[PDB]
Amino acid sequence: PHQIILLAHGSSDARWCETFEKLAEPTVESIENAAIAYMELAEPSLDTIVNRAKGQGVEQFTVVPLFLAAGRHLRKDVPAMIERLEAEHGVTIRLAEPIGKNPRLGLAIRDVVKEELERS
Amino acid sequence: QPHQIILLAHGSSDARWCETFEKLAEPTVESIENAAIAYMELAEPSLDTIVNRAKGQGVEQFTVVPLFLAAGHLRKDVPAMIERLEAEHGVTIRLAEPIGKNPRLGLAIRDVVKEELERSEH
Repeated sequence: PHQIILLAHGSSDARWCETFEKLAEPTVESIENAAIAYMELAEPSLDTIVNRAKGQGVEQFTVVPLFLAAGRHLRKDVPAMIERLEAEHGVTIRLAEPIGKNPRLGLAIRDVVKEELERS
Repeated sequence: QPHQIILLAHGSSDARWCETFEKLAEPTVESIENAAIAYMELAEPSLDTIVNRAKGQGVEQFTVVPLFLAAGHLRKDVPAMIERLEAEHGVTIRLAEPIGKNPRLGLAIRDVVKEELERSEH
């Protein structure tokens, strides 16, 4: 049917990857077959997730970027990567906006701030 | 009593980048007293400008909340900036964990992913 993929900047720093794995955990636990993938440096790549899903019958995807913001390079490169994946694997991928554009993140930040004030 | 929150982002000359962070900060800065966004570099206001301003208004106690999903490098640079600002301005600045360490962010992300799934699967 359809699969949702959380796309993070990868890293060779194990601490970075562990932080993102925990960030993705509530989604991965809650939503059927949701997965995190990394643009570079860490496994799994988007290709890896897409190849595995396709083997299981999935040709429709939604990519949710786990980015607070996207600069000029990300704005060009992520959609180019999506087109490349679509063409290579013969699948359809909707690129959602980065999570940093969603008002829920601003609200979460306020909640975190309130927690930090209670500590301070 | 009174405690200044500084939401700390990387800056950029990229307008869209800075706009996104300003919007991320906006519910906090409009909803609670003595809260401001500052940028580590390349954009204003800098951390020094925010500290200088809160200090010029009598604020002596600060907490920096990094607007980062995960820390880099930035593990070294920010503590050294905080030590310098504390000495230069005679203030106390706590460095909080980056927002990405907070379980609240993982839940928010799930909530966004549910909205996107509905959008794609309806």
